[PDB]
Amino acid sequence: MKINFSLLDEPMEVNLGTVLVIEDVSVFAQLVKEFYQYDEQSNLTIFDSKIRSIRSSELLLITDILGYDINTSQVLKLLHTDIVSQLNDKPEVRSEIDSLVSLITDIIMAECIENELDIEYDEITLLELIKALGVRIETKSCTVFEKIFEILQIFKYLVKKRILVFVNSLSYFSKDEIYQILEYTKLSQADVLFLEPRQIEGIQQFILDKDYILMPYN
Amino acid sequence: GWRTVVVNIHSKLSYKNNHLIFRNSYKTEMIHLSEIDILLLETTDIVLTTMLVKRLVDENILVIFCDDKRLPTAFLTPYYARHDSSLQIARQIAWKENVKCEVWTAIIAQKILNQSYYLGECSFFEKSQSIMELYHGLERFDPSNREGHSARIYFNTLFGNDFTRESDNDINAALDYGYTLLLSMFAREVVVCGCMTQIGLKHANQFNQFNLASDIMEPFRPIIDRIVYQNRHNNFVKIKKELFSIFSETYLYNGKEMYLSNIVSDYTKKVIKALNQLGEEIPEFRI
Amino acid sequence: GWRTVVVNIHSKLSYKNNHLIFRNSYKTEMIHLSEIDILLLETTDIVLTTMLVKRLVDENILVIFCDDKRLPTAFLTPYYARHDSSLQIARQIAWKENVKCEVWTAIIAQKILNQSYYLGECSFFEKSQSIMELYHGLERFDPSNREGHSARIYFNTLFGNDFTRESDNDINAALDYGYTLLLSMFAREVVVCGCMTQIGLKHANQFNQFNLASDIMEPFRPIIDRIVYQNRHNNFVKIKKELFSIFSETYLYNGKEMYLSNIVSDYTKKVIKALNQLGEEIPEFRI
Amino acid sequence: GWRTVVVNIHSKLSYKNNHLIFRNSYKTEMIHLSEIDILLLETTDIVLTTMLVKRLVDENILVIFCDDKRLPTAFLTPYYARHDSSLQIARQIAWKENVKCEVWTAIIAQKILNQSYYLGECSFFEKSQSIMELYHGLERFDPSNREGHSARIYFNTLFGNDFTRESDNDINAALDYGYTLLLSMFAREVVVCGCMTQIGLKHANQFNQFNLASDIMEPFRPIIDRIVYQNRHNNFVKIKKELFSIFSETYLYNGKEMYLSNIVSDYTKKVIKALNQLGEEIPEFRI
Amino acid sequence: MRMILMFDMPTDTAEERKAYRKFRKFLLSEGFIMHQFSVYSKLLLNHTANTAMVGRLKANNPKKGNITILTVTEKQFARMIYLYGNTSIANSEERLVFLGDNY
Amino acid sequence: MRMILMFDMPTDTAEERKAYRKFRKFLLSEGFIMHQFSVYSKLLLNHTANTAMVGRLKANNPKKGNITILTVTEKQFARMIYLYGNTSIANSEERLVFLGDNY
Amino acid sequence: MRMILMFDMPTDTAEERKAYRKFRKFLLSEGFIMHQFSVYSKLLLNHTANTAMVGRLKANNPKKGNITILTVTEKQFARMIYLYGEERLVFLGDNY
Repeated sequence: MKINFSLLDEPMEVNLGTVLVIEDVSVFAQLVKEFYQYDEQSNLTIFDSKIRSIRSSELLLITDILGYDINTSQVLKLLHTDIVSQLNDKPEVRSEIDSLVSLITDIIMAECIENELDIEYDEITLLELIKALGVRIETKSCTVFEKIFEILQIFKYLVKKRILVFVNSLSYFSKDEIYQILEYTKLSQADVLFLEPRQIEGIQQFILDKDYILMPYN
Repeated sequence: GWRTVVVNIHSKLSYKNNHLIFRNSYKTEMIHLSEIDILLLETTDIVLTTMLVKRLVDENILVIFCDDKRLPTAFLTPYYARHDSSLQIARQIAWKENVKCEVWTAIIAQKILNQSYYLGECSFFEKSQSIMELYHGLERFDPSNREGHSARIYFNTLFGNDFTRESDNDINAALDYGYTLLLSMFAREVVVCGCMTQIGLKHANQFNQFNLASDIMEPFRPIIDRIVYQNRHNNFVKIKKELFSIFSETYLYNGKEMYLSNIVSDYTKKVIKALNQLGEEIPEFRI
Repeated sequence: GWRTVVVNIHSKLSYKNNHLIFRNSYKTEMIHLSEIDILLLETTDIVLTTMLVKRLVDENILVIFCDDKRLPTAFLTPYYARHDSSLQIARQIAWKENVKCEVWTAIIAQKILNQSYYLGECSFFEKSQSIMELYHGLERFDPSNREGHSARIYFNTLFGNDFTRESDNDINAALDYGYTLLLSMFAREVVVCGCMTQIGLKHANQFNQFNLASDIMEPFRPIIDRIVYQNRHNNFVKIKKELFSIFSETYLYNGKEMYLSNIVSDYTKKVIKALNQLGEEIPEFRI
Repeated sequence: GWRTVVVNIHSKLSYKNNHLIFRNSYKTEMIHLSEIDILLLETTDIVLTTMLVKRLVDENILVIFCDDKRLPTAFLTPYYARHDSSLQIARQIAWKENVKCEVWTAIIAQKILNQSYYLGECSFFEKSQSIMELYHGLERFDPSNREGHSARIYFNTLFGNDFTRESDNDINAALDYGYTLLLSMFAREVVVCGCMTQIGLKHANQFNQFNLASDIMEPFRPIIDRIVYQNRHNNFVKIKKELFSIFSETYLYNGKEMYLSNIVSDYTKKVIKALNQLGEEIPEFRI
Repeated sequence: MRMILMFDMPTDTAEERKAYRKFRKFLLSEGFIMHQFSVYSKLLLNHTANTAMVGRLKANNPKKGNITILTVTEKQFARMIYLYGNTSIANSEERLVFLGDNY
Repeated sequence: MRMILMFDMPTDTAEERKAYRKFRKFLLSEGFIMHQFSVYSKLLLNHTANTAMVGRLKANNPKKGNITILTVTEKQFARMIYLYGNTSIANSEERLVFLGDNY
Repeated sequence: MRMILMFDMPTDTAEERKAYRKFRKFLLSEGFIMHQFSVYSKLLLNHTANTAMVGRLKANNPKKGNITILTVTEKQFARMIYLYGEERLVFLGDNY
């Protein structure tokens, strides 16, 4: 994947982990504004290997790592649908689940018939059992280093998002933690792009000078 | 590394921040990569990631896969920076015939001694005294065949004179089942040692592929015949249920009371180290 | 199996009803195991189950695990492919240095002859005549090192005098890649034969697990050298794809035109049979 | 076969791949032969092939051919249903008049008892008296003709004193229709047994091909009399449809609840076995 | 080998409808019979004729056209049920079957 | 038993489209997966579940709706080829198979 | 009556761990709260409920499981104090 703006001479490719440093505060703030306004503004563009423009729905932009909720309505919907598909791939297990649900429905139905008030029921479904169990991704994160790892896991799980972008998220992690994040990104194959106001020493990064010239580093 | 990580339960494995993440339904455990030495997977329900496999290739740790029978099937072979076990197999190819005959004779002596001692616990003095006489009469190269002669006395004492190993019965199938479980455990220990199980201690018969582990598991064999003697009236399913409790039951090692897995592990390690060092000490196990 | 399945994409693999199940968010596809020969995982984001690994070991399918760079990292080696392995180990230990040096010398003669045939097809009379002179000058124990000289003159004539095998260029990278793939297939064939892969037929001092499979894979190197010579101007990715096209292409064996996997299997079978029978017939492969 | 296929429409029938092929201009449908028990052609515009007739003879499927009035005209009788027929002919010629008169007397007693049970269930009382007392009064050779008197009192009590069996009314027409269908099924069962259908168990002077099948079908007449009594007000077409619903309905045999075809087959089997074994057990069918 | 073939394609445009008629006529000319809308089948003699038929179907497929090909035995073909909101009789286990007046 | 199900019905009216959406949602809720337009399949555990599923499908069929049910083995299901005017890979005999970049 | 309950058992085997989880879930379902590992308490209304609870605990005790039961007053139950954590050489740093 490649990103292109009017400041660059040629579009630079983003593969696996990528660190982009902008030495101009105006170009950095205007670039983040172009990231949040990407749907509104046509200046900033992104061309994949197919050389096709992507909608903002396919771009995942995350600034605050701790403030980003892992559990969402769409994420829980895709997770519950995934578990329902996994249970549907095995006929015998789903048959046993239908038998147990039939037994529980028979017991609760008998208790309802024992009551003096009329009771009407419909049925119990596997999706209602998963939602009743509260299946969700683990919400336990001790540090931002683990939270960003969970963000990379959910990002690699989401097929619709073709790119994940972090804005000034590298200032929290130590150099060694940055090395572990880059190695985990290379192992996960996902495309991650970082935007930093200042350069980081010891790691390979693309430095954008105030002259607008882009140069590789390490 | 030092600790040997073995997974007997359903679980998933991941690699994050130089940390192996093992996730099971009960709890999640994170283990440092430098602490792990050998990795073994007991069951077929374990899930692993190719990234963790690559990290294991960089860490040189040996990956062992097993089938539903728990017998080790395949192992991970890296193209570079190979593990030291592959260098240790050459010593197994260099094992001398004198050391193999000494360890084999010691193993047969331990098994026969355990059979006679078990017959003494069953309060048959004549049969246990005969098996003990055959134990004191055992010699190298086995010209007397006192092991095959002690067999018929042991089985005839246990299950009666009418019973035999050749006949088809739930008792013989139970004995083959217990020998299959013990062969799986000892074979897993030999696979952990890295030595090829196709090379046996017995020089006569190479037919079996498990010959090394089958020869190492002989001193622990009578412990199965005891439970098979107590439960002999029960159906083969009940005999399998009783034989399945041997993993939970604890036995007395010479040093201390231990589980069967640790005892078989220490015995196998002493056997391999003794074979490579040419008979420093022979591990002895008594019921 | 006839089919080489390469997975470069993140997905989950399961085993259902004797069928390999490829599950992804975009699509799911099922491929039968009997049609699958080799399984290649080119990325670290692929997930697999130990049950599918056990079914692959029972199906005798080579599983290759690559790195993030896509270069192969580690391949799965089954402990027991067939019961004839334990019986073949005694024959491998009983092999003679005359049979090993003879078969290895004939194999090196076939490799140098294949290089002279490649230079002859490339219309170099002096280079193929010199390599043919080294082929006629090859002797036991290799005192003149005519094989290494044939390789140095081969690569130096093909890629230029400034080229060398110790260079880090993508040419040597693709050469080591093709040698790693062919070494993986030949090593899997040696695992099918059951003989020890660590024991070489040339130098008993050199200890490597890939030595034997390399000695068996020596005559087939020029096939990789041809595509490497044609695609040398292309990028390493296209060169890797053209290297993957070798499995689809067919080559002419002395008997008839066959696939590369069948030629390697039958060639390794004739090599093992010739080693056990002490040089009854030597299989010859020509371009 | 379990299925009664009735074709009232013009069409062509062929036999393809062990499948009955129904071909018409509007639609085409294929029905397997193993599921098909009885084939009924209710019109004269149906076309069939002699190959399908041969496949129906090999499948032992009863084929009935009706007239333009839809009343059954002629049914197909196979020459050899099974090899046991030629051996059963000698037994039928060796039968005794005591066994024939005994089995026929017991069958007539079962029919009169079923009529008394029908009147008892219909709550027709003193009619069930005359039927019951006639049943207790039935004797060998039938000198009192209590069977014909039981039939006359049965129909005269059910349909009224002015009713008679010799009338041309649609009641007697439906009675003869049901007797023709049940006589066709029972005759087909006698063809399956192999014994001669023309030889009766009651009167040796009366010569008819349907005599034996009528003697076997005597106890089941009241089942037709019930639906004929209920639908007597309905038109002859609806009465014929309700008569066709008897094949779908199930009846309770002494052993368990079974279909009419299975009860007729097992009943005829027990009757033939009782005739060959000289009255070992007499099957009894009750409503 | 019993070849079951489903055919779908956007019919909105006139060119698409003409292509659909042409493809259907091509299917009828090749021996395929239409059981219902988009539903067709043909009996192939062997695997070679099946492969050649697959290549021909790929060559004659219209733009935007989609064709599903499945291989089925005669026993599965006789077990085929068609329900028109009225279900096929072959799937029914009913004892009595009337081709005629159902009364 | 592998249950292949085709679904067609006139979509012109709004009520017909609503009925089509309802029937499709009912098929998804019952465990059926849509391979393509009008094409669906579900794995039934045994013959009893297959019969009950047939009755349920007959009960839930919309007005004018038409559904084709066929019984297929796993070997025939893996042999299913789907050609979009792009063909299914399982029918292809190609030696090398790339899930990834085709280069 | 305030019931203080201690629970211990060998956890080594998998069956023993499963039995421990089952017994703990049974204690939570009966109204007992875990102040710490092996440490639990529950407020019993009277002596009858205490006796019935003793019988139920004896019935639900896992194999090799050991339970210690002590009666404490409600005011003494509130008096429960939970503490959660002389060297010559004190080392702040690497412990060598």
